[PDB]
Amino acid sequence: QNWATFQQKHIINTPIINCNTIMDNNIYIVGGQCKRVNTFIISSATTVKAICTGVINMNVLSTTRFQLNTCTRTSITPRPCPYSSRTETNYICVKCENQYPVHFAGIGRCP
Repeated sequence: QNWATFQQKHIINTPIINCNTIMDNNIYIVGGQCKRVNTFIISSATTVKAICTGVINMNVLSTTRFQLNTCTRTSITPRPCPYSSRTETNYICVKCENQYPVHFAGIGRCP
């Protein structure tokens, strides 16, 4: 991956109720129709860069709360995929390469 394209990876800081117009790009689609969970994170990419600071390859997890903005593919009002936006505490597991979060490990619970 890269720091610029990853800038979108964790920092899709869009305070609007339109998760499609913000993710309108070939970098946000799977092999079917739309993604089941377009989880975005609302926070400065550098604060996330501090929690992933350790070595040139590791696994860390934001235990405090990096406030996430998740648009989950639910149902009703298909356009064609309906999304329910909900913001809350972000306890997630990030991965660090080159010391910057180059990959997302997934949810908070990590090994």
